[PDB]
Amino acid sequence: ASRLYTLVLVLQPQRVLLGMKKRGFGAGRWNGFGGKVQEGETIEDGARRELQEESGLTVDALHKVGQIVFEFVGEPELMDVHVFCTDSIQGTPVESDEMRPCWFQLDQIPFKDMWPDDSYWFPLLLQKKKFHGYFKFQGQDTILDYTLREVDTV
Ligand SMILES: CSc1nc2ncnc(N)c2[nH]1
Repeated sequence: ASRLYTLVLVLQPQRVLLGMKKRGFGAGRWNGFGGKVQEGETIEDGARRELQEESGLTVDALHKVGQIVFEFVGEPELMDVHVFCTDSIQGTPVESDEMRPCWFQLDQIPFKDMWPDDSYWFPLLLQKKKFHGYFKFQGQDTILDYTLREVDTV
């Protein structure tokens, strides 16, 4: 009972693109781009598709940087999230129905208005380390348990 999702971070040398989620799950937080993988597409295709849909951007290349499993108390399906990052964007980001994009300098990442797991694994992403994580949440605000480690192969 796991379900595949994607998370894409646009990471340039001095800044990162995040999206203010307007509707639904994680609304009011600055999020990476992504969502559910569909039937008939690879995990990487799903990542490119969601990034395009949410921000208008396409990219030259995506790099797999991590995998995180989320469990929510009361929810039968685990979320199995494949995390990608990219520097090679094509186009300029624009607002979608779902998300309002905005750049943040790496020393002004708005951690207090992000999912609380981001405080744990973002540093690993910023150091170009590959990682495996697990987070158990109670609702959207409380982490009950977690594990996190560096890997060679994502
Ligand atoms: C579902 S738990 C979760 N953590 C996240 N961090 C950053 N961006 C997201 N969309 C995230 N979702």
